[PDB]
Amino acid sequence: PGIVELPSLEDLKVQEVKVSSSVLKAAAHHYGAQCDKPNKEFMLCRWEEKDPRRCLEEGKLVNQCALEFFRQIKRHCAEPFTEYWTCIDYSGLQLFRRCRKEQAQFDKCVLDKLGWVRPDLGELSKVTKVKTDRPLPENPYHSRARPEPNPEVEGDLKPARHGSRLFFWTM
Amino acid sequence: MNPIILIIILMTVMLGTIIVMISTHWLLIWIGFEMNMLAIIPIMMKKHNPRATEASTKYFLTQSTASMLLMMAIIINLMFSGQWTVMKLFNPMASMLMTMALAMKLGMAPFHFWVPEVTQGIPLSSGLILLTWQKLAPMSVLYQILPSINLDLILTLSILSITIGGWGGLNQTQLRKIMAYSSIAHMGWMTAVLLYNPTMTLLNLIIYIIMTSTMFTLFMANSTTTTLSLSHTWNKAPIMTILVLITLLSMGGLPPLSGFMPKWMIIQEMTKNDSIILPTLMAITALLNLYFYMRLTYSTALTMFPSTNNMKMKWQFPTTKRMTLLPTMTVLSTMLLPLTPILSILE
Amino acid sequence: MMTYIVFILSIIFVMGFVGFSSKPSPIYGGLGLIVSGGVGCGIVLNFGGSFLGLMVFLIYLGGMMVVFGYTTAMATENKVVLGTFITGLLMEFLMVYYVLKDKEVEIVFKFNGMGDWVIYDTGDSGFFSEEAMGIAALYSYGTWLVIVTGWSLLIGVVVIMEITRGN
Amino acid sequence: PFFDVQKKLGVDLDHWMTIQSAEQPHRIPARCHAFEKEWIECAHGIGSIRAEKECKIEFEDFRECLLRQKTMKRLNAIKRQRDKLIKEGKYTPPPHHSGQEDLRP
Amino acid sequence: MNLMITLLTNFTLATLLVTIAFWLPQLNVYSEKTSPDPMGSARLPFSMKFFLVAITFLLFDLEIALLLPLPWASQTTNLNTMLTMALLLIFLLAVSLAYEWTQKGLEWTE
Amino acid sequence: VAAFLKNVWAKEPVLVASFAIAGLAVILPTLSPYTKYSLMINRATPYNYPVPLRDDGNMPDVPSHPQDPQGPSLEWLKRL
Amino acid sequence: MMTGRQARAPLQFLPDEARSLPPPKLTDPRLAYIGFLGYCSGLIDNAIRRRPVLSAGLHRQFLYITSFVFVGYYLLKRQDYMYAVRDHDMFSYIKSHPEDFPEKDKKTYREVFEEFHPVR
Amino acid sequence: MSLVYMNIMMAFTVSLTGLLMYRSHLMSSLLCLEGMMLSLFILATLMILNSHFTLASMMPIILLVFAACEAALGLSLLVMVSNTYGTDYVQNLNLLQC
Ligand SMILES: CCCCCCCCCCCCCCCCCC(=O)OC[C@H](COP(=O)([O-])OC[C@H](O)COP(=O)([O-])OC[C@H](COC(=O)CCCCCCCCCCCCCCCCC)OC(=O)CCCCCCCCCCCCCCCCC)OC(=O)CCCCCCCCCCCCCCCCC
Ligand SMILES: CCCCCCCCCCCCCCCCCC(=O)OC[C@H](COP(=O)(O)OCCN)OC(=O)CCCCCCCCCCCCCCCCC
Ligand SMILES: CCCCCCCCCCCCCCCCCC(=O)OC[C@H](COP(=O)(O)OCCN)OC(=O)CCCCCCCCCCCCCCCCC
Ligand SMILES: C=C(C)[C@H]1Cc2c(ccc3c2O[C@H]2COc4cc(OC)c(OC)cc4[C@@H]2C3=O)O1
Repeated sequence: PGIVELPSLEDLKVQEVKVSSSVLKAAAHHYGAQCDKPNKEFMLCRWEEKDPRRCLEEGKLVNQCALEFFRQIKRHCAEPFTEYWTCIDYSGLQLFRRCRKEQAQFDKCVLDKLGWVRPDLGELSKVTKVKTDRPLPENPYHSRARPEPNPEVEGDLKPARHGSRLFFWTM
Repeated sequence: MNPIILIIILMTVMLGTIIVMISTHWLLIWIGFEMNMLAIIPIMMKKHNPRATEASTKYFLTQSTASMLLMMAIIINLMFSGQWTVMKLFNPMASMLMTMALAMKLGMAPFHFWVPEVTQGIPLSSGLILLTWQKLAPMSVLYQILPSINLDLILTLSILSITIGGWGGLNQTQLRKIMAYSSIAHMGWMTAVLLYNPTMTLLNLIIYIIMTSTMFTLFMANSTTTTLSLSHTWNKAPIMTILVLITLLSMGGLPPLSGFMPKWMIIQEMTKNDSIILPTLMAITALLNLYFYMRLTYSTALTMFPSTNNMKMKWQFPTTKRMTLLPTMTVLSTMLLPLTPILSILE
Repeated sequence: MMTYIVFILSIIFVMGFVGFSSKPSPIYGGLGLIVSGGVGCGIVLNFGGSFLGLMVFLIYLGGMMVVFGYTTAMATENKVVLGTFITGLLMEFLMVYYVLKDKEVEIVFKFNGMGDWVIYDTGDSGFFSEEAMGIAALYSYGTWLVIVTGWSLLIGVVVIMEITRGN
Repeated sequence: PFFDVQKKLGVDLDHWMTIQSAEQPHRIPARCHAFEKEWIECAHGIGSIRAEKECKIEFEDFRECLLRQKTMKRLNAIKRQRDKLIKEGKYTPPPHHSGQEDLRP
Repeated sequence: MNLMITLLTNFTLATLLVTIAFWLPQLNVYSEKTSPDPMGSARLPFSMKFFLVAITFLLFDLEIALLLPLPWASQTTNLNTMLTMALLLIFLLAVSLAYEWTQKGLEWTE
Repeated sequence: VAAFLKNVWAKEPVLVASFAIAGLAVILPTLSPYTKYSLMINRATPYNYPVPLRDDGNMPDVPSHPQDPQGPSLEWLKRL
Repeated sequence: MMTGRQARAPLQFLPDEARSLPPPKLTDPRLAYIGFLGYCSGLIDNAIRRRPVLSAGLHRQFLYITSFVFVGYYLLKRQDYMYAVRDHDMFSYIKSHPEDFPEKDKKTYREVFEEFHPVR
Repeated sequence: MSLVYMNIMMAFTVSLTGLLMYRSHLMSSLLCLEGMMLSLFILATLMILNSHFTLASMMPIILLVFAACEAALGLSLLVMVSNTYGTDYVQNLNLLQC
């Protein structure tokens, strides 16, 4: 067949969000609140193109907007966030429910210094709409032309010409 | 056996055949065969004697081995196709294993070695069920996979079944073994025309079921399981000898009887496809089963026999046995050849 | 050597069947089938079928081979056996030598000789085992399957009580 | 015979477990969902005789997704040439294929 | 991986203790015994009822095997169908028990 | 209707409790008002990603953000 | 053979287009033979239970003849329908493929040379 | 293809040849039959888990349940033979040769 095209290693260099999973899980509700638009443009491009090579730049925007999400935490509320993700980080299942007062301190300092409202129960699971400028893929599966169907039956049904025509049976 | 439980078990036999007939998923095909086997095992053990336990154990082992080979065929189909539709198979190894497994369920040669034994060990009504109703489901699966059936395998199994069913019944005095070798020969006749025209396969299946049902119903009506007890029928009921006469002449394929209808059409559908030698030697072998039928009705049905004095007691009592559908089945098993183009309703 | 562990279990699985299909007795045949069920269960567990592996342990070994050993106890109180055993073992080890010296073999199908760690998937499934939710789908999507299986088991109870009576 | 009771009565007895492209619990795709979808949409309605010859490329792509014989054959060729150049000494593994580079994300 | 370590450790400790138990008093040279049971040498008669309770276990264990994915099946979105099929399966287990009851299959080990 | 019931409650109270609990388990989800909320909670549980829609221009009922007032809500679950 | 035809509307004994075909008359010789099979069935039914064959159960022989004619009428309708479908598919296939059925040129016997084989 | 599939099929064929031509205890034949079922379970499980085809995960349980019910049925036949001859030797099952 053909050669599969791959992007170069410079096309894959972006500054990584090099924080732990409890750090990501601690700020995840405010992350889904504040980093909505580039994340949803990326996941729309990712379910529509069905190809990650066509989804690099939007992904870079994700990694552009996540870092600016954490810098904006690090400039303002580094200590209550640190006290919060440490308590998230203790738990083996990483329970939100074991960590409600540290969550309250982090949410208080974030609403005071950044004005961010934490999403409620049922908001980040909504199907939202995304206004992009990229065109709709007319053939995301790269499917070739389908075979033409067999001709259907038409014409009025006539009797059998002289019956069964089986050796001597005249009907 | 409790008649309610008997009704439930017969409905489960019918339900398993229906699940094999209607289902689109191979697992449900396998489930229908499992249900059919599990339900038919008490019908064979109705009288509770050691011959029925031997017959049911042999039937269990053959149908269980066939069911495991069927599931292995389905599983190789899943390897090489990633799906489960009951349609053509996507590997010749699955094709061979499923043809072998259905040949074991039908009793075709070289897996014929249970059909004369099991039919001998079980009563006449359960042998009727075995030789008629238990043929419907594997012929349905063979009807749906015929784009994948290897021609050389199905013709080897078919002509081997026809030769072994021909040369196995020459030696037989037991009526149930005569019907069982006749079963093996007729399944060869059904499966040899399968890849050419499956409508004639269905025609042979229905005419065979009618003639076999007629023969077992006459056997239950006379309570005769051997040739010699069949010879003692004319002094009790003379019409029953006439009916076993005309129905055994029909099962071998005499014109102008109805059992000449399928196989003639089968020859008629094998010379279209430029096969001349194969239906020729196939009907040469059918002449041998017709020939021992003509010995088994000339020597031992027509010319009247020495009787016993206790038969003169049995003159004073009529048959109270429910001969269900017996005149209809006897007319249909003999006098249906002028309606030979009825076969188009099976298309 | 640890990368081929599924393969290694499969070899034991083959060996286990030649362990009991040689058939010294139904006692030791049952013992070989129980060891074979354990190692094939290890094969199943190493692909992520944890519920199906515990169905091998709970239902096949813990449910059914118990009844085989029970009936072997109550109802059933060399050269051919050992010869068939060593014959099948020589066949299987020559197959292992072929597929390890060639990394390709054809008995019936064409088979690769590398380990089956390559043929997996690189994704995740979130907060569920896909195999667990597919078995949970028996009650939501598998209605007709539940109907025919429950009717077969009810008929199975009725059929066992019929043929074990002898009357 | 295939008495199609399921289509005549309009009931879904066992069409759901039939293919991998059907509706799965929690929208789980199979690994060869796209290939099986392409082959099913190719072979639909044209009959099996025309499907065996006119949808060969989709079916080969789908069977090779299922079994990965070509992919394992190519990996065998690359790993075997790599083992030959390691035994001869004309090649050395890089630090990102020896495990000395502290992976990306 | 750690599971196989644990299983192997338990099998190793059991085999160690069983071998020490079978072979620490075999160091002793106690005495050689000739020693020349309720039944003497009669063959074990088959008990039909024991086989019937074993098969009844096997069939109800299969019905249990069908019942086993119910805590996961309670998480479905088709709860009416799921609840119906769950009640149907436990009812069919109860019907198999009722047929085992009324046909005197549960007698003398009731 | 009460003589046979008192008779079976005096002879077989195990089976009376069995058939009564079984009858309640059959008929009571058709009478409970909370059976709707079981369905509602099991469809409100987001196992998958809420895959976004391309804004065609006219989808007023679809939000543009999780915190927008339109869309499905779970206040019925936060209150209960 | 024709199993892809009656797979779009399965399990129809008589489809709707079968009503465009002429139904058999009640004096159809096929249907009269089926009624004679019913009369033979009534005679065999009186023969196997030792009744007077031509005399007993005239209502029963009447229901035998009636029931066989009743079943055979619809069987003959389906028969005629399936041969009509066979010819319809044949003719529409010949019309949709003119290249496969060429109008071969009709030569009269004045151009056709046949070898004479004398009987002597 | 996959290499573990060859071993599972070879196990199936070993137990299939163990079922077919030995003429031994009947229980040994039932053991070979359930070894065939075991290898079918393992092979169906590895395929369905390999392809991530979720709806067929309930398929091997079905393959277990029916066949184990089948196994129960076979044991009862054996017990009837064990109530007739005192042994499960299949050469006692030769009444129906004539
Ligand atoms: C305005 C509206 C109302 C108008 C009303 C007008 C009518 C008023 C009168 C009502 C009654 C109508 C009767 C039916 C129509 C005429 C049927 C007819 O003559 O067909 C000629 C038919 C062919 O002649 P054709 O010159 O081409 O057609 C003249 C007409 O246009 C015939 O029409 P076609 O050209 O369309 O013929 C169609 C085709 C013409 O046939 C063919 O193209 C050739 C295929 C025929 C079948 C060959 C099978 C050979 C192997 C089996 C042999 C079995 C053994 C022989 C019989 C043994 C005893 C059963 O038929 C078939 O293929 C069907 C099969 C044959 C059925 C014949 C009718 C039977 C009814 C009575 C049954 C009693 C037994 C009869 C003989 C059974 C054997 C056939 O003759 C035969 O096939 C030979 C058999 C004799 C004919 C049956 C005569 C019916 C009346 C019999 C009364 C005596 C009964 C004595 C007691 C029972 C016997 C022991
Ligand atoms: C494309 C395929 C689609 C499907 C097509 C239809 C296929 C039909 C296949 C028919 C198979 C019938 C098998 C036998 C009937 C089933 C039930 C049964 O066994 O009834 C017999 C019954 C047993 O009663 P019991 O008390 O046990 O008898 C012992 C004697 N003391 O009672 C007796 O023993 C009484 C004695 C007479 C019994 C005669 C039964 C005849 C049944 C067959 C009729 C003809 C076939 C139908 C028409 C053709 C269809 C192809
Ligand atoms: C519809 C609801 C759901 C029903 C299905 C689910 C049931 C769950 C429980 C499963 C039980 C399985 C086995 C049941 C067998 C029942 C038959 C039975 O046991 O009859 C025999 C018994 C007499 O006992 P015996 O035969 O001697 O046995 C030895 C003990 N002495 O005779 C009896 O014990 C008489 C039994 C009948 C009377 C019981 C009445 C109970 C009423 C409770 C309140 C109403 C509940 C609503 C449902 C109606 C139930 C009848
Ligand atoms: C014993 C069995 C199985 C058969 C063979 C047999 C009979 C009964 C009668 C006869 C018969 O052998 C035949 C041999 O050759 C012909 C050829 C004939 O015509 C070609 C012919 O016409 C009536 C008659 C005959 C013999 C004849 O009467 O039953």
